[PDB]
Amino acid sequence: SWEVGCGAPVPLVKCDENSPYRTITGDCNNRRSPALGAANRALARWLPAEYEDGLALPFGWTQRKTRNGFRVPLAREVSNKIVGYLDEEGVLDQNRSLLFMQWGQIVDHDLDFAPETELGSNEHSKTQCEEYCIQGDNCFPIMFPKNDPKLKTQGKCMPFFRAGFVCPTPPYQSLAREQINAVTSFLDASLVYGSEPSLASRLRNLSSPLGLMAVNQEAWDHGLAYLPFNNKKPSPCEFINTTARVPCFLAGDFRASEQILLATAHTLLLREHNRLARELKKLNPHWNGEKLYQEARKILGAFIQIITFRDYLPIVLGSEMQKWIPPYQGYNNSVDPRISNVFTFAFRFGHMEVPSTVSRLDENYQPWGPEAELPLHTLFFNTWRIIKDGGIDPLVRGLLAKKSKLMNQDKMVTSELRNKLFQPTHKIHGFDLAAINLQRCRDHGMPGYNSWRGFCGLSQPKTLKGLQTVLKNKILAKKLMDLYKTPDNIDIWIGGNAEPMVERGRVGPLLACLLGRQFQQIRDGDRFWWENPGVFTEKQRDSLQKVSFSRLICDNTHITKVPLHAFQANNYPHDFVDCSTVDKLDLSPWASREN
Ligand code: HEM
Ligand SMILES: *[C@@H]1O[C@H](CO)[C@@H](O[C@@H]2O[C@H](CO)[C@@H](O)[C@H](O)[C@H]2NC(C)=O)[C@H](O)[C@H]1NC(C)=O
Ligand SMILES: *[C@@H]1O[C@H](CO)[C@@H](O[C@@H]2O[C@H](CO)[C@@H](O)[C@H](O)[C@H]2NC(C)=O)[C@H](O)[C@H]1NC(C)=O
Ligand SMILES: *[C@@H]1O[C@H](CO)[C@@H](O)[C@H](O)[C@H]1NC(C)=O
Ligand SMILES: *[C@@H]1O[C@H](CO)[C@@H](O)[C@H](O)[C@H]1NC(C)=O
Ligand SMILES: O=C1O[C@H]([C@@H](O)CO)C(O)=C1O
Ligand SMILES: [Ca+2]
Repeated sequence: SWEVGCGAPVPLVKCDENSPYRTITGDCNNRRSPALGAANRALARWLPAEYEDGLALPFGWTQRKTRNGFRVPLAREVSNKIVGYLDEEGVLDQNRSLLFMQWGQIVDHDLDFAPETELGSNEHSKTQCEEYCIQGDNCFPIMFPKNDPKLKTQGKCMPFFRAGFVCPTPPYQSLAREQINAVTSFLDASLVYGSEPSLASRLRNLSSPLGLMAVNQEAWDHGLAYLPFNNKKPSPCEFINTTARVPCFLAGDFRASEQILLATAHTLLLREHNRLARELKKLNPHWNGEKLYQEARKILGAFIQIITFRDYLPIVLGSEMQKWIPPYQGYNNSVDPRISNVFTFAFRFGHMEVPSTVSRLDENYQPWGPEAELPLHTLFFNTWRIIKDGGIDPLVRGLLAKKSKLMNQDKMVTSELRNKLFQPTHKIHGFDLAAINLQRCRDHGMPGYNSWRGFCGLSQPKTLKGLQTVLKNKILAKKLMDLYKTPDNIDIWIGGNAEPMVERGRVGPLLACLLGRQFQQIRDGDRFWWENPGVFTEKQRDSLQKVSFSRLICDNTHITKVPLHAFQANNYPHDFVDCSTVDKLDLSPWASREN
């Protein structure tokens, strides 16, 4: 009965019908429907949005009004009373290297992004949010509770601006607000090449038709490449250190410089792209720039896919892996390949895997220099510590030698992220990723915790006793009940993350289900999934199956020693073997002697 289209974001979709490369927009993956999985469209709704007023406004927006008869606790309150902790000893994951946490972020940014909106940009109605803290249109501030310490030092609130939505940038009285996903839904490496043709292009090297991605000009890393600097000012990276004056990096995904280890991962990837273009050229001089750039991009996307589905999802979904991602039966166009709104919140389980420090290690994996270990918070949008303090080898060593933080019901998000988050357009290292996650759950009109348990076919606790049984925690349940008066009111981000982990996984039932389904739809609905018969040849596919995060490092850093399995906890020198011994990526199946 209802509509096919509404939406400001429908630019020309002219599909090149038998092309052998995905678009940069994600468009034309699906021929039955061109737009699916494309960048710049509304996130899919697995369940109808749930807003205070059924359309656009978030729960907690109007003070008088309730949710299921009760007030929604302030985001920062929930964060203070449930999310935080002070003791970092004993929080590290004994089976998960720090790369486990990082990859999850790399994959997350390849799949989905719902950036804040600006209509009062360049105008202090935006900093009117931080300063005066008045709720208004897209300014929806995170107000501090009564005993909050930050009240004494940071004002009445933490500024927060609502996510972009379809069809307009301001008014909404006719249909339920759907937020926008600005990147492509396919595990396609869009964080390396962009999701927009405009950016996709600015990143490439058009000077030499070698198929190289444009590298940094002002600095080099022991010869190896750095991403170009986003010559945008003012720059947040410059801001954390106006003496160092080192801008943020320019990448396919606008978030790359958020934290130093993410920027580190982007670098290995850009590096891998140029290493691929080179060996391909040596192997095919007849091949042109577009051909080199496209076949490399195709290879890198295949690499992100294999590592994710073969090395990363099994140990996140443990026992549930099979229940949700069974054998790849082949490409199926009838599958919705879009990212659901809830997944962007569910994937955040990663915020509880981030540890409070980052280490730089030397060739002997030992604290590198006097300040070897730094507090995570000093590294937000910190590019100077890479350029003027060691390169990425020390950080890559740390990612492998160190561990991820383990999710812990009593110790959920480190204060580096809960009290010390640095946000752009703000000057302070005083934000809260958890309070933010919760204000955003609401901003996106997310339905409560039980609707999602119901959705996944799980029990819906209606009492305190019911929750303790589900969370297998008496104390967490009491606090949650004391705050959300009903399990029905619990925000999905915190409810999903409070559940005990499934065996040989790292997220609980509700999350294994929500995550599991998305990644299945991600694989099954991609015409260009690397093992969809016809996108690569077996000689090619059989060469792909060899890839290891290990190899990526050996080929892109100066580091001799790497573990077999990069995601499990590994200790040097015992679990560390020789780069010379790890299987390499044999690109011969890509040699085309047809001139
Ligand atoms: C030090 C590590 C990390 C930092 C500093 C960080 C910071 C942030 C910030 C500031 C946001 C936006 C919050 C909002 O306003 O909605 C965000 C969003 C998000 N983060 Fe993280 N993050 C980190 C690691 C991770 C990891 C390890 C994962 C997953 C395994 C993850 C998954 C997500 C997702 C899904 C979003 C929402 C993306 C969207 O807009 O669709 N993050 N992160
Ligand atoms: C495109 O790649 C070429 C190298 O393949 C780069 O061109 C060079 O700039 C260096 C400065 O270090 C000079 O030695 C030469 O002028 C160029 N070298 C070669 C081999 O041509 C160029 O940096 C790349 N373009 C961009 C935008 O990054
Ligand atoms: C901002 O960055 C500058 C430069 O990156 C940092 O300065 C260096 O740190 C100490 C100074 O005592 C020296 O050991 C280094 O050799 C300096 N590097 C250079 C290139 O001069 C400084 O630490 C940063 N400042 C702040 C406030 O974050
Ligand atoms: C760590 O996890 C891996 C797979 O993720 C598993 O095979 C292994 O048993 C675990 N190691 C230990 C020591 O428990
Ligand atoms: C293709 O996808 C749709 C929805 O996931 C489903 O109806 C169908 O069973 C799938 N195809 C096969 C062959 O299983
Ligand atoms: O991963 C994140 O970091 C950025 C941001 O803090 C820098 O643009 C953001 O919004 C994300 O989704
Ligand atoms: Ca993508």
